[PDB]
Amino acid sequence: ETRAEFAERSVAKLEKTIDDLEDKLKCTKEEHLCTQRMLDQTLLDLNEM
Amino acid sequence: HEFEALMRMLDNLGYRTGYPYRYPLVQEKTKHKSEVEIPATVT
Amino acid sequence: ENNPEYLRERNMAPDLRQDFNMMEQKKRVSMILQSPAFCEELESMIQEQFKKGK
Amino acid sequence: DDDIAALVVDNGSGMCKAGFAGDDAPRAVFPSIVGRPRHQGVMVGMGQKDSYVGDEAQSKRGILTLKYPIEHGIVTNWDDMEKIWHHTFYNELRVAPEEHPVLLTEAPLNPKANREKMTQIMFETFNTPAMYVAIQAVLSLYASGRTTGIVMDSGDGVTHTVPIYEGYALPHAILRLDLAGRDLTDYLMKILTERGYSFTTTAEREIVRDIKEKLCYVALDFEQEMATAASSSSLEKSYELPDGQVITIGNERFRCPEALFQPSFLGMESCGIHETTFNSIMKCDVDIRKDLYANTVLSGGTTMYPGIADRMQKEITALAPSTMKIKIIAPPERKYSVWIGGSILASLSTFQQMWISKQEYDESGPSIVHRKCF
Amino acid sequence: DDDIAALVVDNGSGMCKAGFAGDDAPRAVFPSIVGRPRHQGVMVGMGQKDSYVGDEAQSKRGILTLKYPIEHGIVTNWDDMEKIWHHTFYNELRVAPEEHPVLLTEAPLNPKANREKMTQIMFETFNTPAMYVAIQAVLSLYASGRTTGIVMDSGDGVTHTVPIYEGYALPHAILRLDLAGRDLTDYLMKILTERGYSFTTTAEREIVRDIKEKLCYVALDFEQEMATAASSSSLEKSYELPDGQVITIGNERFRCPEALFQPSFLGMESCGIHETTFNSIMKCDVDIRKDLYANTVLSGGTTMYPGIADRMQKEITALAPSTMKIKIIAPPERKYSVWIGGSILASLSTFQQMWISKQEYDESGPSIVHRKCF
Ligand SMILES: Nc1ncnc2c1ncn2[C@@H]1O[C@H](COP(=O)(O)OP(=O)(O)O)[C@@H](O)[C@H]1O
Ligand SMILES: Nc1ncnc2c1ncn2[C@@H]1O[C@H](COP(=O)(O)OP(=O)(O)O)[C@@H](O)[C@H]1O
Repeated sequence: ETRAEFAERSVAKLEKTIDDLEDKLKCTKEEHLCTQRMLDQTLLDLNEM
Repeated sequence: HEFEALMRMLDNLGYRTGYPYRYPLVQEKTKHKSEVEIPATVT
Repeated sequence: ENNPEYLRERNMAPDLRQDFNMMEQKKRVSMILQSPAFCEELESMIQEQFKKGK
Repeated sequence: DDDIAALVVDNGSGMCKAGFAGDDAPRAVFPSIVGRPRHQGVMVGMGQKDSYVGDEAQSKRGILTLKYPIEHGIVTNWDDMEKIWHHTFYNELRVAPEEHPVLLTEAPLNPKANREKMTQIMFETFNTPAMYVAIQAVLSLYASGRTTGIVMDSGDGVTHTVPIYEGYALPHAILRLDLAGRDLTDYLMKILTERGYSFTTTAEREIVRDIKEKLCYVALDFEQEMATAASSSSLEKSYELPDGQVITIGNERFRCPEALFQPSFLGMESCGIHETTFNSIMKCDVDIRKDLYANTVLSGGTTMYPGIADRMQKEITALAPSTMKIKIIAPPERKYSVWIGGSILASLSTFQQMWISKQEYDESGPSIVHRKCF
Repeated sequence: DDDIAALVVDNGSGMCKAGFAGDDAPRAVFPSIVGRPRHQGVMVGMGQKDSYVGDEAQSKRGILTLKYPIEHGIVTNWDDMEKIWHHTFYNELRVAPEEHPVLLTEAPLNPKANREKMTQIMFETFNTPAMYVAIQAVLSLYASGRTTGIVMDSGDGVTHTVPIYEGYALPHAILRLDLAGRDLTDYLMKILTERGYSFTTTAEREIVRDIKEKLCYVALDFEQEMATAASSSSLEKSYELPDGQVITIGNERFRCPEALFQPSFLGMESCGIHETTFNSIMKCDVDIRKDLYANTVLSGGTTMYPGIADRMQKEITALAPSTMKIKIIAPPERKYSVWIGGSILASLSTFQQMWISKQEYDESGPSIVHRKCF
């Protein structure tokens, strides 16, 4: 029973940390998506600038 | 410009259109958050 | 060792006992009541839902 | 309020739970069965009742014909429900019903006469001061800490999915499906007869239900798992019967819950649970779709199979639109959550206006519950 | 004779029947019994054998322990099964099994491995070129002349009702009950003890089975017939034993078959055959029930009690809705009808594609029968 109690507390803390890291992943994807679309738009414009 | 609107409208109806949108549709103002939430996802 | 508190305990199925222990450790009802914002928010929800009712 | 706590009584189709409001744990959880003797009793002085109710009935399974008062979420024996309520109030809790308020839970879509009959029974005989009726699926979201999201519930009676939007149950988008735990137990018998093990009486149905509870899991991929089970015997496990015999379940462990996802195994023409949830979200307006995909809560007795969470996430990802926020929020105590939500709802100070007084019922008959409780 | 004709073999728990393909009548019908001597044998130089098989076993009943190799439709002693099949092929039909294909019939719901065993000892030992396995009750519908209807088959070992739509059976609606003629014989032997007559050995069980076949009938109304027997003594018949004694069974004539409709006499939980086929109909779709009521076909040895059709029709009409019409179909040769269906199935030119080749079995092992036979 005591071993199960440790494992429960560890589960709770670790899965909260998983949610934080996944939110950071989502932010990083939308940074990719903005930079990649605007680079593709620059390629489509074909402007010497 | 037009083709994205057509894809978005088909997505609203329900066709699983794989066309990637260059800009987001809605602002999605942050909803009202409580601390006593069970942390989401199944990991 | 004759009181009914002993009696139901050995008449417990084991898994129900262990679920009681786990949700005893978990204490969901206490957290929901102790949190101020969500408590008064759901108070407002039920209050003006009742107000819409009659 | 302070002197007396409202009684929280959850009437599930398979199990019945009861406790005091404001408490973390229900005081008594017991099966909702009533058994009658089937053999002649010849011992004069040992004492035999006319019928056994609850855990006492399930202790003597061999000499009883077990009957369920609730069938497919619909009550089919009202005096039997009077017996189960009498057993709940007097034996399990040892408290009088006339001195405390009671709280009752119900299916989201039930006939009007059922609500009227529950109110009439609870006021006329038990003479309770105050009662209230709540939707079963709503209280799970209150226990979740949420006010907006989709709630999937699956008990022994019926499986239904509802959307909730700041405490509002949309009546049009509530979807029902007849894939309960009892049908899975019957299919477990139907697939167990292949190996050579025969169960036919209502006593062995509890054994088959215990086998289903203890030794089952949900396959992430069915086609790969059947080949894996055919290739090797590492998936086989042994169960030890009450009479001492040992059975080997083997292949069927991931074949019992698969009827939830593909109802064609049971002969039903309906769609799977994932398609039911997808169509339930599809029926709502566009504005709340984003916070329904981003917020899903699983509840009910059937939803504690190991591996159901990842399979549910994958199957709802396969139907969702692209780059969509998908997450499943399953609490570990997901089939005690309705009682927790009921106690939470009864604990509030602004909830005390919901109570129906005895004078109100006496003035307006049993039909006042629908006007007072919308 | 010019061309090889298949052998149709119907093998139930009670008797074994064998004949040629396309024939009107089976060539051999004999009880499925293997007897072994029990008494000391001192007569040197005359005919003694270590085991007797077939009708010769029932001829010398007084010096044997009769032993049925098939129990409740499941083969439990395979050596006696091989002896029965050897006596069928060589002593009765007198044709070698290697020249001709064989067709076997089997119960709908059964242990899986039985089919494998029926494969392994048929290709390996008898060296048949091909075989096939078919469900017993489908052949009754084929022999009756109908492609759509529900059929009850209650043999000596097991009772089962299957509904078939457009000649193509429904697996989910198959209902199987372990109540047949042998349990009726045991019940008759138990209730004949109350009058004073005692029957305890195997030959006495055969005599009691003969008594049941000679003098039994099903009452149209149980209460009225019981009161009629309470009034007068016109319901008494005298049967003469092989010893020379005369017994008067009287009241027990309609009590032995009544266990078919009220299985609470034996203590079994399951209820009678009429509500069993009613539940089998109700498990099907609503649209097809109209054809299922009008095409009910009875088959099997147990369904030859006088007055079974009227009682069955009355009970199933009491259960059915009033707007629906009920038609029972009772062939005068129902006892052999399954075999007749087999003779239909071995004559079709498309059925030549159905045969499991010996080369295919050698390639795929004994598990070819699940994928080849439906
Ligand atoms: N630990 C468990 N593992 C697997 N299945 C379970 C478990 N506990 C309960 N169940 C299933 O849940 C069903 C009980 O559901 P329940 O929560 O009583 O429904 P309701 O919501 O009507 O109360 C049982 O039939 C059982 O098969
Ligand atoms: N004319 C009859 N009247 C009453 N019972 C019969 C009659 N003929 C056969 N039976 C019962 O049916 C049994 C034979 O069933 P049968 O159809 O031969 O089984 P199967 O063919 O499936 O092996 C016998 O044991 C007997 O008890």
